[PDB]
Amino acid sequence: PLELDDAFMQDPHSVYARLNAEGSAHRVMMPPGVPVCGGLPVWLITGYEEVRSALADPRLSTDLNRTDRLFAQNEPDRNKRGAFSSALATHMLHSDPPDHTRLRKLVNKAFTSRAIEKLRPEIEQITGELLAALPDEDPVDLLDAFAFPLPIRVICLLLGVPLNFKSWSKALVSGDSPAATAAASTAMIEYLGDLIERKRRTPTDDVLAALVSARDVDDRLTETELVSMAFLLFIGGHETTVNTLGNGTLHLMRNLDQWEALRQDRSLLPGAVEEFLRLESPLKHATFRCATEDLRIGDTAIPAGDFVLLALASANRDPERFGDPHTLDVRRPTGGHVAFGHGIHYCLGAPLARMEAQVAFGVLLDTFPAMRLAVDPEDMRWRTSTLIRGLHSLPVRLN
Ligand code: HEM
Ligand SMILES: CC1=CC[C@H]2O[C@]1(C)O[C@H]([C@H](C)/C=C(C)/C=C/C(O)=C1/C(=O)C=NC1=O)[C@H]2C
Repeated sequence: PLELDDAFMQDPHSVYARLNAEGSAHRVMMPPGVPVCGGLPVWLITGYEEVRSALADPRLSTDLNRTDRLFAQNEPDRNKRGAFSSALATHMLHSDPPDHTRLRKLVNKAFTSRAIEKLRPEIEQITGELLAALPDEDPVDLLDAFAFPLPIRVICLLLGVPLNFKSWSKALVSGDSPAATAAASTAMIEYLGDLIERKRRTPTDDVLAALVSARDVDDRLTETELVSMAFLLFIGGHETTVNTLGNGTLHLMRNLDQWEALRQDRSLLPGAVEEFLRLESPLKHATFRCATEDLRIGDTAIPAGDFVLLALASANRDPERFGDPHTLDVRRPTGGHVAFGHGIHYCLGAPLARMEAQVAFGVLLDTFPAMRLAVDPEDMRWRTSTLIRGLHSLPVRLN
């Protein structure tokens, strides 16, 4: 079992190309000090065809009950597993089809492509304020000033929350210590419980309140599932979109001609966003899946009960599927990326994220069109996360 080091967190693509050149399935381990999944042997899947097939393979399950066996090797206590604690992870993504359907139906109509379009005025409003609210300095740290607040402000609008989230999701996704993520985990179930009582005591009109009604009036939901669904909607949408803005901006700042070509022609913005998603996927990996029977990935047999990690970044930079996979081309044919997954678990917030990215980048080209990176591209570091691909900071100069 190959042990993955920090150098993998910094250039995972180089490791994937190495591994994919030899095969499609490789037994790996995350460093021992990764807070929850550290030291746990899994199969890393490299390769578009193999990753895209594996995502929708009926023999690979995301069930929390099945993945319990993986996490129990580190922490037997089901509620001490971070964002994989049962009080927070018992949602649609960690369920199989009979219950996945029910859970997704509670909220699918509110994340529809048509539904999300109605929010364009509010999102544009928030984007304009956020970039007007920050200082005028040589380094701005666009990640913390702009990239983090935008999705959480939008998500809070959809789930009824007025104006701590940034630090919490950072501890969950990229925690310094197991204690740091365990601390954030406890604080989240505490906060989510308080928020649910706030909805019961004073009913309102939003997704969260509608979810509370579905639990009490209609019994469509369980109490654990209700809390976990709130967590999934809250955290699930936040870390993803911030790194899209961050990862896309970095790559744009490294290829200024493509950045200006966007400023010149805005019709390329939708396709450019998908190219950011392909090149630097906010999630390098999908959730852990369990093999419910023996199956063969590539040329290697995966025994029943083993656990599998799908490298979405590896699939999105596979030369058999994408030409010049490591080069940013905003004019590249669009479609085919697996940044949102594939199969029944295809991201429900995909329409919302796409609109968020389009508005934020479009304003960023209108305002501060001459902004540039404040450091050398190579001194930028990436955070330590099993699934997330995001930067520690993104200093820029605007003028
Ligand atoms: C750049 C933005 C985003 C990316 C790259 C992304 C990525 C993904 C991926 C790859 C999956 C499937 C994981 C797997 O199959 O193992 C997924 C599922 C999911 N995502 Fe996202 N996501 C993004 C934004 C959002 C947002 C904004 C929300 C909500 C506000 C959201 C909520 C969800 C939910 C609920 C699921 C589970 C769907 C299901 O189980 O049917 N995501 N996401
Ligand atoms: C794969 C996922 C797809 C959809 C949602 O749900 C998963 C689990 O993720 C996402 C959030 C951002 C949460 C993450 C990445 C939680 C990470 C986590 O629990 C970690 C550790 O404990 C140590 N490294 C980690 O990355 C979120 C979009």
